[PDB]
Amino acid sequence: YSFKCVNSLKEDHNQPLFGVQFNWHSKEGDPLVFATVGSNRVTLYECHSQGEIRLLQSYVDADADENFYTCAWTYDSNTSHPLLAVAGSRGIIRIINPITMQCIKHYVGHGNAINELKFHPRDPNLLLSVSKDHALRLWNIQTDTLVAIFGGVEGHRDEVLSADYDLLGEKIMSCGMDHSLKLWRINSKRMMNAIKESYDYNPNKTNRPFISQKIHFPDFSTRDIHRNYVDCVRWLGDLILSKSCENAIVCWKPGKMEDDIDKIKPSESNVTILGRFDYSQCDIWYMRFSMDFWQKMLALGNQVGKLYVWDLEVEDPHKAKCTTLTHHKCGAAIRQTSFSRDSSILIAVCDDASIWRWDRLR
Amino acid sequence: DSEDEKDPEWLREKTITQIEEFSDVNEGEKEVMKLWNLHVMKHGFIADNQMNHACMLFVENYGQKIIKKNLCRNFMLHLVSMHDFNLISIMSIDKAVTKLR
Amino acid sequence: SDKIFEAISSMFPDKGTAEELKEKYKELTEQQLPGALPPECTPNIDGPNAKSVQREQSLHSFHTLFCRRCFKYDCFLHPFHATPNTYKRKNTETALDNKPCGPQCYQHLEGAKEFAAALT
Amino acid sequence: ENVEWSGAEASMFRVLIGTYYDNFCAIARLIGTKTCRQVYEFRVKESSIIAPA
Repeated sequence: YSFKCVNSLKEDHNQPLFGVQFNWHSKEGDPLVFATVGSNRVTLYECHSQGEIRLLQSYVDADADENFYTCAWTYDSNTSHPLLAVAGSRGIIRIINPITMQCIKHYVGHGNAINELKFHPRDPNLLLSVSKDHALRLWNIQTDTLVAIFGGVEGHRDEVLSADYDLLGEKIMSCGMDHSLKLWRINSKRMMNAIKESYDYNPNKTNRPFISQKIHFPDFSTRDIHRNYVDCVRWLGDLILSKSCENAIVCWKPGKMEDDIDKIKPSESNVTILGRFDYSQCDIWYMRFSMDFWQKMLALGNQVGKLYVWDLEVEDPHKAKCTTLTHHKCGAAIRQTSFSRDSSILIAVCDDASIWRWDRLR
Repeated sequence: DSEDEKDPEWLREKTITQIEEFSDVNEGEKEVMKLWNLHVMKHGFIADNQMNHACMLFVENYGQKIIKKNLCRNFMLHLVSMHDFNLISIMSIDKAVTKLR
Repeated sequence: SDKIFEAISSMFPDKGTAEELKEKYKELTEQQLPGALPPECTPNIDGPNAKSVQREQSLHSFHTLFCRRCFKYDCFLHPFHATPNTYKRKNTETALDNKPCGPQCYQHLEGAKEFAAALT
Repeated sequence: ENVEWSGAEASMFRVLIGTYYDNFCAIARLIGTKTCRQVYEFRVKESSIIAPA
């Protein structure tokens, strides 16, 4: 439980970055690779020993002005090539193949900026895209068809911000500016019929446009947790985690401690809070936390450049942990944290187009 | 294909749900109200001279169900109410239960 | 009760009212419930629990729910504040013919066949 | 005859009287529990104790 600054870098365009994503699809032993997106550029690096990090590749968009926002690593079932997709303010989604160093797929169906991208833990052709259009879409990146559109008569009213798959990949949570957090399901018969259909469609075959699925109702929701924005949520086994600009992270479960997660009636009107976590100076929004693939530690960026670290272990959240690893160079802000498949290294992005690196000493 | 018609899915859902909010009702009533209002939506009846044909077609579709629901007796109570609102003649109320079997 | 309700309403926008305060006061003072049918339980006809009741309560819900114009229950574009089916109608618009209603005919039995005109 | 007149069927008669006021042959035809004479009979039992129209 000790990371040390073994390297720190800085870009040249000096425009703030947002994204950090190790490729968690490393065949055991392969080098550590990770990427980061900035104003209108992407960056490819590789972790080396002795705090060495090596520039690998970088692309850029010129034909317009955009501030890229998110990324996600996946692969191709067909030939196992690594796959990275990104999206920015323009609201378009691109798909790049580093093996050929080209973009092979682009998607345009939103109406505003995008805010996050994630994949189904099991299926690799299912991309979830969260936007400001109040609508959370979901694509089959392989047959080039939309599937669902969550939002409508009972959706979010203002600029959905963040979402998160359950650990197994059948349940989602969503959070946006309207203090509102709503539950969606995927396991429903209708849903999976739809998905299977999606995996089968030839445009040349029919004169019909594929028929998506519109969903106008959350499985459950409330706004009683915070009295401010909510901009990042994390499934916890069957528990919940969320942050606000109120300088505290909270864990809770819906209903009562006795209430199972999978028996919850849609008209449920109660929630159970368990504990709180604390920190200092997160007085702005759009700042995220991450966790190890082994769900044992917690990382979080900070406004003034600090850090705050806990353990996801039996440490009682009343007095679970407190670990602040700090350096004296930048205190502008830190947007996002990221671990490898193991807990070896931890990266974070400062607000000034500067990178950091922290090598763990257990 | 003109991607537009009178019945939007989300509406059918919303109305049933809203009905279920009510506490002071028996299932032998809510089921009826829903089974009817949905068919109302399905065709868009406006003119009063239609209401006779309306209840006719209604059971003409939902015959098997109300039987399978064993709910015809409250159907008749509804027929009562509707005649009370001056849209049925007695010359058809019975006629419904007749065509029913 | 009153001042405590006001303080709770002030400290909480979720409650924000003494109406819910008196509702919980009544729920805690009595702590009992007649049933899903109203405090005057009106079980259904098509069900087992039957109870002969006058016509009014039998049609009460139906009257207190209908929206005549759109011909629907709970008009989504009509407020329900209105007058019930309590109105006037032609009391004599029938055939009014006496006949053998069958073996157990109401007519064909001079007791009832004459009490009908007597009850007229 | 003192016959099975279910509270369901009996409230049912209570409603059906507000509909014809003079026809046992139809009311009982709907209320399959009673008998048309028994309807006349129950009227002589109950509707004899009814309020004026």
